[PDB]
Amino acid sequence: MMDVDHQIAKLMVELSKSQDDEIGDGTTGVVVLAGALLEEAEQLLDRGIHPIRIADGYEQAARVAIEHLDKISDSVL
Amino acid sequence: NSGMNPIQTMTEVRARQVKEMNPALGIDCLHKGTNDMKQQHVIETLIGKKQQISLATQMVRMILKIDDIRKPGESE
Amino acid sequence: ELLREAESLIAKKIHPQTIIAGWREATKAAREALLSSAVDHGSDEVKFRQDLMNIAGTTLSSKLLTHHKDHFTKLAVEAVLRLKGSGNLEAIHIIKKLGGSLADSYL
Amino acid sequence: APVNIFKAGADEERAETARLTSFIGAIAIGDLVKSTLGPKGMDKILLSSGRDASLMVTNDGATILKNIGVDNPAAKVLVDMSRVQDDEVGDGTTSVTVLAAELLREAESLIAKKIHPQTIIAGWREATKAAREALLSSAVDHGSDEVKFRQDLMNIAGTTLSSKLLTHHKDHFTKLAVEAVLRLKGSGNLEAIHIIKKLGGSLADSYLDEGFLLDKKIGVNQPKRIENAKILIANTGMDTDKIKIFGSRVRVDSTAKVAEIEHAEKEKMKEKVERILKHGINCFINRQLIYNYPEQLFGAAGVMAIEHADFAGVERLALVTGGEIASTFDHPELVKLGSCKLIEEVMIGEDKLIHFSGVALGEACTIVLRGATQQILDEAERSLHDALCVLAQTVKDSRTVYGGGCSEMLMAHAVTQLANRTPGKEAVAMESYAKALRMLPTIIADNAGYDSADLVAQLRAAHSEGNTTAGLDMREGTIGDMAILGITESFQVKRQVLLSAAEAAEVILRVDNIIKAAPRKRV
Amino acid sequence: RGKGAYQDRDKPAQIRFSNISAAKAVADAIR
Amino acid sequence: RGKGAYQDRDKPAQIRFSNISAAKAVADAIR
Amino acid sequence: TLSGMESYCVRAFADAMEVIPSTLAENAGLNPISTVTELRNRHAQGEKTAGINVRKGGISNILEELVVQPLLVSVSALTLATETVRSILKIDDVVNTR
Ligand SMILES: Nc1ncnc2c1ncn2[C@@H]1O[C@H](COP(=O)(O)OP(=O)(O)O)[C@@H](O)[C@H]1O
Ligand SMILES: Nc1ncnc2c1ncn2[C@@H]1O[C@H](COP(=O)(O)OP(=O)(O)O)[C@@H](O)[C@H]1O
Ligand SMILES: [Mg+2]
Ligand SMILES: [Mg+2]
Repeated sequence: MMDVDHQIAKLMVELSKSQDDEIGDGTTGVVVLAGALLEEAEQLLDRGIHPIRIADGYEQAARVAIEHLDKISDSVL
Repeated sequence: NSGMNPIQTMTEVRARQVKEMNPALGIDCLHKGTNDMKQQHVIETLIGKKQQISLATQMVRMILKIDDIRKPGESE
Repeated sequence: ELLREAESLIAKKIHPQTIIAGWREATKAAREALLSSAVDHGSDEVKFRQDLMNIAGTTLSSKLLTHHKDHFTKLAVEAVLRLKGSGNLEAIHIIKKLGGSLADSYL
Repeated sequence: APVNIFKAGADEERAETARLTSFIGAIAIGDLVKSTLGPKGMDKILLSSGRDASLMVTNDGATILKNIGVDNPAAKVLVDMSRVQDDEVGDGTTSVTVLAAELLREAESLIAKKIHPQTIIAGWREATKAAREALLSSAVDHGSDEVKFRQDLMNIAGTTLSSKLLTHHKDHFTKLAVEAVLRLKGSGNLEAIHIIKKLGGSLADSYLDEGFLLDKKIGVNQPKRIENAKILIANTGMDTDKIKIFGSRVRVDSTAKVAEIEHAEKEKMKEKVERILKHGINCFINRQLIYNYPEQLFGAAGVMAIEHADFAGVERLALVTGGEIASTFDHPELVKLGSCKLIEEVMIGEDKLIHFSGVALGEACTIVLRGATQQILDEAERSLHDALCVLAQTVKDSRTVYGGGCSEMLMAHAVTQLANRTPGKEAVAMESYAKALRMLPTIIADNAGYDSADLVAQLRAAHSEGNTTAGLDMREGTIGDMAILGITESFQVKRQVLLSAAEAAEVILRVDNIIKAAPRKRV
Repeated sequence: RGKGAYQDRDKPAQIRFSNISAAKAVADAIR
Repeated sequence: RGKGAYQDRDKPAQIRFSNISAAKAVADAIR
Repeated sequence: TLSGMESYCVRAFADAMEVIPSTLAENAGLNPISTVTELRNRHAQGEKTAGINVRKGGISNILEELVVQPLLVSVSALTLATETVRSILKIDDVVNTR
């Protein structure tokens, strides 16, 4: 329900919509996390690191976060 | 948002997950006594947090792999 | 007046979620004050009709019908008393006609 | 007057928007400089729209209000109130602005209580009289035993500079402010302490000069340093005199007589310099400009010549050397000369300044402020000016009170003790006067980030049973004794905060009609 | 004693005179 | 216990990020 | 060796000192990720006169390349910049003067 005419921030709108369409609980936390990954990449951008090299480093880092999250998980419904 | 300090609270919870095996250790607003999320019954879905890390990484990859903006000026 | 007192808690540096959690316990205690002080009326219907005129006398006192409580209270109590059932609030058709004073109105 | 309005372009309001615009415009002034009060308050940066904006950061409340240009009519009373506070005592301009705004904020709470506004004026006059006796009975005097008075003066400068940009420089700037007024040894003229701002270096590199610094360096072919010299200053014309006869021409018959007149003009200019060197001097300071013909005469005799220092530059040299102005040279036995040791030139920030090292009877100082930017030097000059003006009046009035919230709780206790001995018509207005006095330690406590709801409650419980020296400790965030920590302020500074805010809140509360006229060239 | 003081600093004391002066113009128009 | 809570609902937390972002543009201009 | 909130700011002070070798390595066409990392490895061993060699295109001895900087240049660049940034976090309120 915003009038943001910015094509980068429009992708944050579709990110919160895609979390609502698939799961529907973490639409707020998926925007703070995406803004946190881009804020930490700002200091890495000034050090001469390539932006695709940061993007290739995030895929190898997010793969560890998926496998570690599946350690303790149980329900008896 | 709970009124605490971000350094004084995140350093204590993260240090307790290394000295022992990593528990369900988070925070809360009224804090409910201890910081154990298993005792406070703060339960979230696995596929909810799995898609939070997966979708935010792919959206960052599409806004890091861009080096040109071709927007127009005025409307007419 | 709740938000005017909440504006006074701006300069006191009170967290706004503390005011929400403080008012939820305050509203829960305020429900018990009205529930324990409520006066019921079952049988002995000669005191319930006197109680109904006190309800219409309090509502019409804050309106334009100030010095008409000797007439408009009987026009409001006996209108619902002639329903003898559900409060449909459409069988009481109010017809407004010019001419005459408010004391000339009748049921 | 709104109904059937008989005005051209002027508007007005009576008792509905009159007190509404007066309470909005005065609280927003006090809430503006609310964040600059206390030893942990932040500062403001003032900027214009353009056309030589000349940004000037200030923490003092008088310099903020004198440059904003408020359009509200009732807000200009609080702007003019802080201007007098800077001109009289030089401190408490921020404290008198928040206190005058908290009185009208408590008076806005008496709008819905249907209290008559003349009852609040009569209730605050009795509250101000009870608050004068609280500061007068708690004032600490200092007569003899001067080793305790010099320690008391460092607590005054340490309290004033703690609320400014000089936070972690109290080990140096307190000695630069106490010893500057201590070298005056007389009246607080507040102009013998010439502050020179030079870029380059940190604030710790600043110092108090033992002598005196000047500009307009010594001639062309004149000596730069003379040991054990006799300084004679002047305020007379050297060349192109045109001496005091308007309507006098040189009407001659031939051009050979013009060469005799212009040689006679240079002989009288030479004879004037010959009357100066009969005193036996080595340095010469003229307020006016010195041209080339007397400059060659001082250079041939080995005499310095400082030309066109300042109009107030010869006044500071007369107080630092012990001489006189001496604008007429016809009696060498009635002209007192100055005294010095070294007139060497020093270089501060790639600029050669004339250093009058080793002067006798030096009742003048020179503070060499060095900062990182020009914005720091403009702030440190006003921060030192807010510290030297209090010490110039502390030596005239040695009465001091315990600051840091301790003086405000003593004033609020005397009002609350007499609010219970009054009938209920004026007792509600006296309780609002005591609540506004407790807001001044509440703004200081909340600016640091402490629990202001509990620290002022601990101050009110302490002052209710003894503890006349208990105040707010901003170092650790607790309640401590103000006589031990050494946080004191002057009596005349704290009296002018109480008295001027009570008089300014009396004017705005008595306004029931704001009739503004039609402005010019505003369409 | 004065037995109280009721300060009334509000709007409608002036609007009440506006309804009076407007109704006087109607009665003087058809006078 | 939490031992207090300091609610800071005021302006200059956002203006402090404006002075940082303006000074970063000057350092990247003459980098 | 410090603790509390002071230990997180000296690390922020030390990480801001690595910008000038990151600036010098990026302007020289070298990789600034591995240049500043190799410079911290040489100074940890004891090489106090190590730096960026723009002639060889790497890390070598500075005094061999005759690159001499005075002490007053680098001390006043650290003293005046720290005193400036200690005031910008203290001076923060936008007041537009009319
Ligand atoms: N009792 C609690 N204690 C601690 N944290 C909680 C508690 N309840 C909720 N939270 C946190 O609040 C967050 C709320 O996220 P939310 O905004 O609902 O995400 P989304 O926008 O995707 O629905 C969750 O990530 C959760 O970790
Ligand atoms: N060391 C300290 N301990 C406690 N309070 C202090 C200390 N230093 C200054 N203060 C308080 O900070 C306030 C600063 O007021 P200030 O803005 O200087 O007023 P003004 O603008 O009129 O000079 C003073 O009222 C004083 O009580
Ligand atoms: Mg009603
Ligand atoms: Mg002060």
